[PDB]
Amino acid sequence: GFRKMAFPSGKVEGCMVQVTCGTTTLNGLWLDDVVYCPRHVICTSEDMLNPNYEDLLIRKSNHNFLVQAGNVQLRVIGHSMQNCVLKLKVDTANPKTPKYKFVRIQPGQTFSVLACYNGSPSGVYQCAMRPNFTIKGSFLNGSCGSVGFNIDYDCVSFCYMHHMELPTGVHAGTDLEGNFYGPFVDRQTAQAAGTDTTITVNVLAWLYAAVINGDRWFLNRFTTTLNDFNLVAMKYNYEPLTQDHVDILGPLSAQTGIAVLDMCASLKELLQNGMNGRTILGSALLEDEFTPFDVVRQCSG
Amino acid sequence: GFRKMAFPSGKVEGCMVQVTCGTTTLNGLWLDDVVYCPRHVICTSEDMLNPNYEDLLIRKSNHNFLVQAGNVQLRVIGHSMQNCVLKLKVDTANPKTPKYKFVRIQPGQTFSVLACYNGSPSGVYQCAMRPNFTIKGSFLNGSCGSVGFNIDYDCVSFCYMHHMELPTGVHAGTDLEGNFYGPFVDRQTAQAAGTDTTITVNVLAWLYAAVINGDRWFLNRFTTTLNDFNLVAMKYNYEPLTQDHVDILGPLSAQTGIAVLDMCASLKELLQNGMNGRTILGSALLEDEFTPFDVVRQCS
Ligand SMILES: *[C@@H](O)[C@H](C[C@@H]1CCNC1=O)NC(=O)[C@H](CC(C)C)NC(=O)OCC(C)(C)Oc1cccc(F)c1
Repeated sequence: GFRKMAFPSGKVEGCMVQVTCGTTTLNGLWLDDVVYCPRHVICTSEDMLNPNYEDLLIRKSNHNFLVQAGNVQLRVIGHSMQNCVLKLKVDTANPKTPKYKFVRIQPGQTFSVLACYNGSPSGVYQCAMRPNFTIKGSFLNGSCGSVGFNIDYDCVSFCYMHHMELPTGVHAGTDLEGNFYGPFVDRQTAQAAGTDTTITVNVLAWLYAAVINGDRWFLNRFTTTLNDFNLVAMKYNYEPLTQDHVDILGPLSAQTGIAVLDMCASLKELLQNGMNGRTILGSALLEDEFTPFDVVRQCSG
Repeated sequence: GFRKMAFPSGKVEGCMVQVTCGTTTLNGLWLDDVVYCPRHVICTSEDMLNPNYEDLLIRKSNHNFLVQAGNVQLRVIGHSMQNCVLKLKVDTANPKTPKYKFVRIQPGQTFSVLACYNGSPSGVYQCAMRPNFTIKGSFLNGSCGSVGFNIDYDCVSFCYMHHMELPTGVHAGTDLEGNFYGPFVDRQTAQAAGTDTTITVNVLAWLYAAVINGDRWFLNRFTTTLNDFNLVAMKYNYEPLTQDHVDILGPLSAQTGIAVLDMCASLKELLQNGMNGRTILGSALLEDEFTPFDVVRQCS
């Protein structure tokens, strides 16, 4: 009884618009009198090979941007490039603008993606920022400008805008100031994300979710120290566990009466021994896209 | 590159309200001037062992029902029971009422769940109605009255409202007329869902999703017959495959140039041989909560 869960998307649906420029169309994020979208909307197909964005944007004028909010065209009255995102000022402020902010997330953190096409939402799902600054998403052509987000209190925290796919099938994009996550560039060339690693603190969170849900075959008598556990995790390309990670997991430990280091001994066993064909929360693998926060939010409402 | 994906939840968020009767509080669904919620909101803790709902409801009047859409208190002017759901007529039509219908989904079909607590949405995810009429959700106390739904065009089809958990951890509830999916009753007694079965057509659809996403290690040079494949499906508690299933899968067979019966052969072998430790779309198991429809809509 523990699912991958996304935040309600309603506050965000009313921010999505359609942005066209030439024959390239993608999604924009309409907040106040500004629409944010990926700058590569100004590229033809030839340009994407090795674009000079400054030069390409000079040749553009306000009226080359067809922005549609539903059955309504909005008039573009300005434009700037901020790193890899375009900001088209518009003559209408979005009445559906929520309380919001822009954040740059840390690797290991999760967020919800509102996948859109032609400015219309099709679906929402939960993602993690991988340690190598990619996300394993579900993105097709036209999905660029779709945004990732958290909701905390009344406040929408925008943290991602989608730009590209990499040869491994994973995805890359920017924060809402246009700075990529990771070493990527918005040009059409094969690019390497580097070795991904497993988010150890999230796997321990998911094991606590498993215990909280009456699924505890993997517990043992033993224990370990942070040092000895990291000796093992390195071998399997797990992020090393800090003490801050132990204190993050404190509340989950409190709810289960299982000390973090005791749980680490259980994970050490699972990595060295494998699942043996058993399952954990209906999964035949170890799951690393739940933060401790996500587990608390779900397991206590 | 293929994820479980829920519909956008905005049209439904604006329908969720808080229903209180006594000390019991759960969620209701506000459409036009009617709030729908589970009838066990009128139960105390004692009553839940074996309630006489007709008798329990007599003792209630309109003013025993507190309804709040956010901070807005709605005044209840009428109450009726329809099967296992209460309808509270209220003095205000919901300005955010979407285009909606009520439908009763078939097993093997999927829908999105807007999990709510105290009339406020906390999250959304995708579910399937299992063959044994249960769903594998994430519901805690206070989650009753949360609804499951599909969106086609601008039209919200409401198909589920949540009522209870079974001892196995799976979940049971009603359509929006209050008729349970499955043999269940809204009383706090042990209740059996019976042997679950695997939604064969959905597994085939997911294997097609896999091939569309560059993952074909499981394909083979063998083939098989409908009748031959089903002999093996019985063994493993799989719904049998009809030719309707074959035709529903027609669009996916096209897109990949793999014939359904060839895929049935690859599936037969996975059932017989196992996954040999490998994976398909990042799962070490066979997934059966994607309809052919879901796979199409995602991959195109
Ligand atoms: C909605 O508010 C809750 C949700 C329930 C609580 C835990 N997880 C859930 O999904 N529903 C209930 O409290 C019902 C109300 C009755 C009038 C049906 N009770 C309930 O779900 O009890 C669950 C347990 C304790 C397992 O008992 C039952 C109840 C019904 C059938 C069973 F097989 C077992």
